[PDB]
Amino acid sequence: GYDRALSIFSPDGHIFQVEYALEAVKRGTCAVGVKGKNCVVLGCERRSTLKLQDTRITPSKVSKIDSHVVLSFSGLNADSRILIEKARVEAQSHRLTLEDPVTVEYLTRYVAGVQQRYTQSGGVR
Amino acid sequence: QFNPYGDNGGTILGIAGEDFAVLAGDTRNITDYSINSRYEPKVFDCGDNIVMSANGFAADGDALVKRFKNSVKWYHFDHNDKKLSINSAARNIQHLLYSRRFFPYYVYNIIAGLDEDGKGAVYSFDPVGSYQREQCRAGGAAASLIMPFLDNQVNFKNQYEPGTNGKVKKPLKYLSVEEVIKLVRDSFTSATERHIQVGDGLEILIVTKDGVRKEFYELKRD
Amino acid sequence: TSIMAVTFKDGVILGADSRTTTGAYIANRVTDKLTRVHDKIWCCRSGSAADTQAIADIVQYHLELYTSQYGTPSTETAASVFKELCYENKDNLTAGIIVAGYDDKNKGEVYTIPLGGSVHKLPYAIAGSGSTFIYGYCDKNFRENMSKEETVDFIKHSLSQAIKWDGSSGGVIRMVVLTAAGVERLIFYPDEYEQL
Amino acid sequence: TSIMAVTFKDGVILGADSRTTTGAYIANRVTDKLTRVHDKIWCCRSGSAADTQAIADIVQYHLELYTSQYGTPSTETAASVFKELCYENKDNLTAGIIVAGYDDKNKGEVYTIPLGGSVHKLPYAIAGSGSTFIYGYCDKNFRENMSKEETVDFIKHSLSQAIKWDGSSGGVIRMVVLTAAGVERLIFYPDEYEQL
Amino acid sequence: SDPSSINGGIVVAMTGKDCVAIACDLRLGSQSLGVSNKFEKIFHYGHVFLGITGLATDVTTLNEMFRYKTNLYKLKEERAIEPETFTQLVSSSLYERRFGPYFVGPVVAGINSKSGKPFIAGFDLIGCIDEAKDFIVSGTASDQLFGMCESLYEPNLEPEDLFETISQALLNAADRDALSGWGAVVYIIKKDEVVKRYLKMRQD
Amino acid sequence: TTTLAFKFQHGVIAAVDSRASAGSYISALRVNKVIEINPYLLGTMSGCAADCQYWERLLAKECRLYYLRNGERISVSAASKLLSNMMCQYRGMGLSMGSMICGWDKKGPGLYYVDEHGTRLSGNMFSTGSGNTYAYGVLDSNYKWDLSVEDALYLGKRSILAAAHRDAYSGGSVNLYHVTEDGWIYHGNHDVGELFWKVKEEEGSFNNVIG
Amino acid sequence: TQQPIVTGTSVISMKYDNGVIIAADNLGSYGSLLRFNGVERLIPVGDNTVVGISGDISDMQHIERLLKDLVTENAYDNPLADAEEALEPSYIFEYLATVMYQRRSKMNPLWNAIIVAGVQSNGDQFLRYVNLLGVTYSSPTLATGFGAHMANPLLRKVVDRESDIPKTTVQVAEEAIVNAMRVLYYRDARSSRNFSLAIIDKNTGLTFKKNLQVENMKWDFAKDIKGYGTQKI
Amino acid sequence: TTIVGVKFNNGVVIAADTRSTQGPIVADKNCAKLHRISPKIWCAGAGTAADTEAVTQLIGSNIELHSLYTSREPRVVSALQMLKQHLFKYQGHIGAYLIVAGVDPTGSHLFSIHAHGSTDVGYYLSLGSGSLAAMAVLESHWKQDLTKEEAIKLASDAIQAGIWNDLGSGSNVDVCVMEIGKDAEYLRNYLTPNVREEKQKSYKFPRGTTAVLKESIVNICDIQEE
Amino acid sequence: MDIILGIRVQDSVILASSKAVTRGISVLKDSDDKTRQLSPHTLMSFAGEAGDTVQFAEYIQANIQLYSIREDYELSPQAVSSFVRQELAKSIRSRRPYQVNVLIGGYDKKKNKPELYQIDYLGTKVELPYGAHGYSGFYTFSLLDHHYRPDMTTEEGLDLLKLCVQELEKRMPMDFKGVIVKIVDKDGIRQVDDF
Amino acid sequence: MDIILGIRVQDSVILASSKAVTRGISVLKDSDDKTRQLSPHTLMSFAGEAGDTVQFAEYIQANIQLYSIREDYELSPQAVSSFVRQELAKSIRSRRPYQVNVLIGGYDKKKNKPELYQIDYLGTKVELPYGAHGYSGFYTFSLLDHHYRPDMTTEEGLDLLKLCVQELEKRMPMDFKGVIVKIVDKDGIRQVDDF
Ligand SMILES: [Mg+2]
Ligand SMILES: [Mg+2]
Ligand SMILES: [Mg+2]
Ligand SMILES: [Mg+2]
Ligand SMILES: [Mg+2]
Ligand SMILES: [Mg+2]
Repeated sequence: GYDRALSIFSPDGHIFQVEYALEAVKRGTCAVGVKGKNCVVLGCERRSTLKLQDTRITPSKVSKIDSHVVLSFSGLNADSRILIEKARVEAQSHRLTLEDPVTVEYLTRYVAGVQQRYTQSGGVR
Repeated sequence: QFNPYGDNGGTILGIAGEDFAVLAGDTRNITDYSINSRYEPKVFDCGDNIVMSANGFAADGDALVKRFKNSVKWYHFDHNDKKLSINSAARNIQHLLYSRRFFPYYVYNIIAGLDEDGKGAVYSFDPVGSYQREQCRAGGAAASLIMPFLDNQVNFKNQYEPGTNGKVKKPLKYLSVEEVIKLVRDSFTSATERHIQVGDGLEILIVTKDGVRKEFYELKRD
Repeated sequence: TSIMAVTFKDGVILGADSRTTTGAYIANRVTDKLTRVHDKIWCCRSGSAADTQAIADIVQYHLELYTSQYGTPSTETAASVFKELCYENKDNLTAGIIVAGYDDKNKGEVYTIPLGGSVHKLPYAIAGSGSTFIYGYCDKNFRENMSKEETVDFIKHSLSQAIKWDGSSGGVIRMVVLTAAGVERLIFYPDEYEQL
Repeated sequence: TSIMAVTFKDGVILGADSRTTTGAYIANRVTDKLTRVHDKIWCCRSGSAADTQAIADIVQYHLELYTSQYGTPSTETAASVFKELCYENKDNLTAGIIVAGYDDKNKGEVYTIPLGGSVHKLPYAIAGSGSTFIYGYCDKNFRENMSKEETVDFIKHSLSQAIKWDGSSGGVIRMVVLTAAGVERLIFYPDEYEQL
Repeated sequence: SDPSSINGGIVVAMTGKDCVAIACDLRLGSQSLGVSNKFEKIFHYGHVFLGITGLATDVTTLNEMFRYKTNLYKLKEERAIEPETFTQLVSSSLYERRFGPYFVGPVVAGINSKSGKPFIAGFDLIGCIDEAKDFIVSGTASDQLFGMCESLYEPNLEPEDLFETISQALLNAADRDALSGWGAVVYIIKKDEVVKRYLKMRQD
Repeated sequence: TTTLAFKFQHGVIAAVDSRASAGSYISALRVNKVIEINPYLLGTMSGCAADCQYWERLLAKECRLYYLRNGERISVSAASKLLSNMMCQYRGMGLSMGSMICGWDKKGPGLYYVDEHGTRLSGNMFSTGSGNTYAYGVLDSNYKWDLSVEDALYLGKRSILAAAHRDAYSGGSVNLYHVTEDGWIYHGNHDVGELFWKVKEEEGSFNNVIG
Repeated sequence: TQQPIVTGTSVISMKYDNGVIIAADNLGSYGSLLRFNGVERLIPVGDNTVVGISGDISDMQHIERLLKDLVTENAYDNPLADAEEALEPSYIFEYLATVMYQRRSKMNPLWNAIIVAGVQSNGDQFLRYVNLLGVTYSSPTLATGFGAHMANPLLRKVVDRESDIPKTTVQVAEEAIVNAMRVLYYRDARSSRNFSLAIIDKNTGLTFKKNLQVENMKWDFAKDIKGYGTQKI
Repeated sequence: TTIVGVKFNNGVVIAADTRSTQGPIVADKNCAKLHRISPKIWCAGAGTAADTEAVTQLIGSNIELHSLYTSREPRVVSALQMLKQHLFKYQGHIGAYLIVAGVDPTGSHLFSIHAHGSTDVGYYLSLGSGSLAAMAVLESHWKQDLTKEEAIKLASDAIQAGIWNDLGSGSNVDVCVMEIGKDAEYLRNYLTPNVREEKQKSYKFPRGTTAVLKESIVNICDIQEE
Repeated sequence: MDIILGIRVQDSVILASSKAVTRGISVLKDSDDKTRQLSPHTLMSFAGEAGDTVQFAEYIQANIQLYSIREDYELSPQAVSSFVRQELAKSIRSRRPYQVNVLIGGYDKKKNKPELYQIDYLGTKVELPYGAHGYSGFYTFSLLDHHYRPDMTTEEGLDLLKLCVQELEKRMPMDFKGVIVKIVDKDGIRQVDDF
Repeated sequence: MDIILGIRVQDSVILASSKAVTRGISVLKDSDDKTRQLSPHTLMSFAGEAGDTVQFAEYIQANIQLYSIREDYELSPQAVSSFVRQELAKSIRSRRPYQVNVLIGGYDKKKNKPELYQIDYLGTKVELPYGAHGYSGFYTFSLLDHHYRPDMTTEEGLDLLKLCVQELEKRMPMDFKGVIVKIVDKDGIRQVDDF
């Protein structure tokens, strides 16, 4: 299998691949999250460079992970689908093994763990 | 371990007419994939206008027939040469079979003749003695191949009258001896094609008020 | 077990080993398998020791009673009594017996009665677990009308090989000679027959 | 089956019957049980015909590859390859093989490999269902350093008796002679060997 | 216990003049218990018809499997599969499960769209092809069907005569089988028209 | 096989199917599973046909001999007992028999279930065979003591039909019997195939079946 | 219930125009061991019948004694024992068949397959089979064991049906029987080269031939057969 | 099943009956048991019918590829070796019992193969339930230096013995002749001695005899335009 | 865990499932709910070997809930039943099959129709107006064959169901401790708390 | 025919016996009386293999009735139980034993005492204050061990018996269709028609 270490330290102690991944996020459309006293609102930018778009079927920026948790993002769209799918599988896996839905913090910790894993595994970016 | 039973194949067929009766059976005798005889009679004239065939294990079949023939002989001795009616013979055979309830004659038996009103009669037995009168009965190896055909062509089952579309059945008109013999021959010719134990020859015994007559027909020898 | 009976010019000789086993253990290494059922009618026993002893005892009784009424029985008559017991009780017996005897009229005769209870009159007979290994040797080396000394050598050599290859056979080689002269017992020890 | 291999002065001779049975039916009455795995290394096969053919084919392959790299293999080496297959796959095989070969250095050699996969170097070897009946005959009649003609007679007489008593054996007697002179095939028909 | 007789059912196919016919009963059961009277056993992929008897789960599984395969065949070949080709596909697919087979008795029926030749074929559970000229039978009453077909059948029957022959073969065979019946369907197939008829029969 | 029998105001009804199978093969479409012991006694039959036929015809012999000796008709209780005692002789031997002995005697109509085990049960309603569970459902929900002879005959007929439809080893035709104090009365042979469609239409039942 | 110990293989027979022929080898096998080479398995009863027996030899010897006793018993108080009231093949067969079926019905069979061959008083050919189960059948050709599988096919090529019997001579019949015995020797592992053959003719009576051998065998082609596939040497 | 193989002067011939059975029932009355491995290498199979076909196709496929790779016509010993090694591997679970025959640049060959992987050489062979009937005929009439016509006769006579005397065999005789320096000639239904006699009656029904509940047209065509 | 019945009426599907759970010779529970909600308008009842039933049911539930979230859409009862059948057909040829029989009662919101699917552990699927597993049908089908109409109300379906349970309680040797009854219709799934 | 209980109180013996009879998967009867009066003051209940139970019970009954007529005297419950035990001990080594377990409830008129004997099919006899056969004791004995007194009235015995039946009805997997209860005292044998 392809085992090449893509994410590695540089002389100044930086992992450039992780930092360049942040530049991809900088390029992505703006997403904002604001929590009130009894709610949370997720706002998302849609770049108007793309008209003639079918808004019914185009992937929405906010995704339900479970009936009580949502996920929005900024960066590579294709990358986000992999994290969303994994999160959704983990949410059902938790309900099945522990008989409670995930907490928001637990779900976050899982997704963040997947992202971390992809910064020190061989053959992946 | 000793297996006292065996299977000699063969297939038999009894049909009751309005004033006659036929009992037919192939003449092939077998064990496993071998042929013992291409002509070994299986249907017998037992006297008093009664014909009989014990199909299955030949040794038990020969013993049962031998005993019934003997029972006819002693019925004459004991009851002033009275004729043994087909219904009385049937009941007697029940008791011959059930005397071995715990070591049965491995045979399916059929007798044919005329009842006391002169009408055609066929009686069918299981190995242990249950019996009942019937109009049409195939027994033995290819019984399952023949009986559905007879249900259709003798009793006109599933046949309705054109134009009515399933509202009016085909009427149950009586068959002549010549018509029955055609159905018998076609039954055995068809069985011979799809059943390996059926073939070689076909012997038919026809019973009327005039007596017992025989007819023989060749079958495929493969 | 290795047993044999061989007819020759002057009569007949029975031969046998002396080993009886219970599995791989030799329960008796000096067994006498040459059994007397009448003065000049003996037998060689193979199979269940219990069965062959019980049979031989019954036969001895029958021939003793026969003799009291009808005089000396023939070897054929003795074999018939053996057969009658072995055949009629075949389901409950495991006995392989060779019957050998001397008449003046008939001379030396040998009958073998295998497991089923059948009878076979032969010039010579071999039986027992060790007999399998000497079918070839015995067939090649047997001759009719041998001398006493030749017949003793034939039996000695034959059973020597049977003993050599069969673990169930061994010990000494016993022999009984049946002639007009009388009854002679012979014995041959390992140091004698092993070097053949 | 009745098979044997016998060393003699000039080399070694393999012998065999030609009968293969499926129960009591003789599926082949002219079988060749004398198999070549190398120029002057042959084998006699007994047991499952499928197993012994598969083994012999693999051995032939191994010795063909051995020869391409290291030159002519010894008879011992051939027996070792047979043994390796028979021992390591003893659970799934029913093969009784005799290996026989001729070297110029070692001359005639015989190895027998029974059911378990053990190896036994011998002056001569017998195997197969019919071998049981000739243990006595062969032991009495074998001599070391026999002539070609004597060895042929010994094998012919031996297998003749094995065939006589064993129903699983019969047909013709095939033989293969391995010497410095080369490889000679012999065949003997029933009318010849039955009258021996 | 016997997987080929738990659910019961039968299929029969016949050739006629420029036509073929395939028919089946509608019963599905759990041994003695009748469960459904609407379990059709004949399917079609384009103009090729497949009847399947045996274990019901395998009947359903194989239908879905051959639908899958014939749909891909069509996308790649740019044409519908023919009966002769499909027959080989059924055989191949069954034999690939040689030591863990589908407990079925398939029957193919159809007309080659190019030659116009009628075609029928039968298989055992591991793929052996029986390509008969006259008729093919399958199911728990195959013995009964053999007896009916062997006597009732005659070659070169016209579509509407073939219908009566195959219908009477099925019906009377099913009425001598405990595990078949509860309704029946007959397909009459011609080169570019197919008629499907549900038969009236005893419901015991 | 499916057999039933029940007691009601004006006697006892006895209804049976007519099928016999040899595995999946239907060996008989028309067997008589009711045995006419005598003009006042009936016996249904389930299990081995031979055992039922033989032992119940032998029971008839005993019942006739009883009447000749005592000059009085045997009771249903005594008749059922004679039969159960015959079974107990061959206890363990392998007999297979399950039958309802139906009759009318001094105590009124009578019904006894008797099997090969020697079991003998008195009761108002019984059903035996591979399709008895289906018949019990129709019987239990529609049975009253206050039934008329006409309705009772239909009930037993309808209950067999229910079994004939669902049970693979039950069918062929339905045989009806009505037992009175003056003796039993036969109420015909009714093809199930024809009866099913008839009942479906008139009653509206079996909606799931297309006709 | 038992198991056969010492056994005899095939018995073969056929009808011809003026009588019957029957044959059987002289071997008594002990499993795969060809133990006894001088066993006569054809037993004549009078001058009109020969009973051929295969299967268990101890049971054969028992049957042999029954037949011998039957002849003795028939002669008792019978002035016509060597004439009109002599034993017929049909009498002998029916007796044996009665015994065989009775023994199987007691679950203690005579482990045999028997063929009774003979000629009746009126000159009719008699040929019928009976075995340990009490099963009986008659045919123009009859054979037991292996003979049923290998001999019958050859003998049926001569007499395929009843109408072929008058067309078949004793020379042709004997030739077919002798060829069949050779084929059995090639292919039956429990057969021997030595055999007996009996002819019962309505004119020339009973001809019993002992010490016959299978001859004219083909073995030469074996020399060319090498290996089991790829071997050339 | 009855199948035979017979060597002759300048080639080899194989033959077989045409009956296929499922127990005591005849599934196909005109089965094809002669299989083609390559143009001049044919085999006949007994035992499990799907196995004899499948294994003959597989080895035939690989033989064809081998022929293309080596630019040589396939050899019978190649088919033999590939078959036996395949069958041996499956320990008899592939119930294929074959008689393999053919001609190649090396000459003419005849072999038999058992399901466990053992092979045999011979001038005449027979396999199947009717092999004993067939072998009886072969042992009675075979001789060295047979002609093509004598071999076909002997082969078909051996199959006939099985047809008539073996219940597992029946119907027709198929033959294939493989002669050196010639095209192999496959003679399907060489003999037809078991044609069914005319029936006593015609069982063609009157139209409208069968009761019908519903009728409908089945759409076999694709989704239509417009 | 032996008795499960289902009946599809005009506008709803009704599932009745026994309450008993037996370990050895002791009834451990008499209030067990042998059912799982796969989606808002799809209910599955189950019966078979101990353990396998709940494990299989919950596994199916998780998969349908996963699909619902991914597509933001409820699968049709037909689609769900096909998924379930395939899983059982897959399972029957596994090393250790899941010995589970199910009834799937769903209301199709697209077609506005109730639907009842019966699937046994082999993967034998049938769509029925009423169904059962094991021996349950032997006692109840004669009543259902007689009384059932396709235009029945929910209340009439419940009354016919009561008659089926009463017949079970009379002629069945085992005590199954009554049934829990649930109704599936256009408004979703609800439990009949008095039965 | 599985459940039979017995309890000996102050002045009477009470026998409770189930009403169910099952053939195959169907309950044939729910009113079966699994008891026989051996003498005016001796009652025997029974349970075991089908057929054997009634046959044995009636055979015993006939013998005790024969004794009663011959001697014009009623045997004591102890004497009857010993006779019954011997018959079962005799039977267990027979060719085909009678697979029958019994409880014998009797009132001894000489001693003015109720007596309960428990005898299994092997001929194992024990005199007890309360008894049962099969698994019946597994459910009921803990309640009887707790609540039973030897000075209980007939009414208290019936109340304790009701509690035993209620526990059986709760924890037993089989439906035994309630029990018939009979009381044996100085005045003879009578049946409690409401239980
Ligand atoms: Mg045929
Ligand atoms: Mg030999
Ligand atoms: Mg049906
Ligand atoms: Mg039915
Ligand atoms: Mg192997
Ligand atoms: Mg289902």
